[PDB]
Amino acid sequence: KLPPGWEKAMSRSSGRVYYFNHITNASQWERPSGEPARVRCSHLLVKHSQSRRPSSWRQEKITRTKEEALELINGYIQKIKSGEEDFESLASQFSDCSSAKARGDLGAFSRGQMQKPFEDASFALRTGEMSGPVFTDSGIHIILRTE
Ligand SMILES: OCc1ccc2nsnc2c1
Ligand SMILES: OCc1ccc2nsnc2c1
Repeated sequence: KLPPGWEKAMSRSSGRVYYFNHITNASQWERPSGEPARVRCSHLLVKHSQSRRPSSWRQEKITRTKEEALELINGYIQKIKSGEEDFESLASQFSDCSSAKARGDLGAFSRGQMQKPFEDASFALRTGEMSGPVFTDSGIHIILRTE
């Protein structure tokens, strides 16, 4: 009926239906449109105190909580979806991954090289699509599939 991992849902404030993808954690109002060896993604990582390495080029000692980290991710997603800010601009300034220097880009990759929730989401995104918050041992990700 619907593409991989999508379900119908109802907005709690509106009452109108919307669509949600439990693999990528994306949500939209529109019924989603319509697998390759490799995909190409960029991402924005917000680490927290339980990240595998609680440190980054932005902070020698990352001390925020997972909940605080999720709030930061949600903020960026709002600004990206509203158009006030571009994904590349926010990655470049705020991602705790060193890939921030490259506007968040990671290159292309196959299944089995990335952490699994990141890989599942990356491969479930269509080209040009953004994910919701995705959780890994590194922290909370916003993923943009570019190829
Ligand atoms: O940390 C992994 C990673 C991957 C791609 C990059 N481009 S620039 N810095 C990078 C870092
Ligand atoms: O996965 C580690 C990694 C991968 C690609 C890179 N380009 S430049 N720095 C990098 C680091």
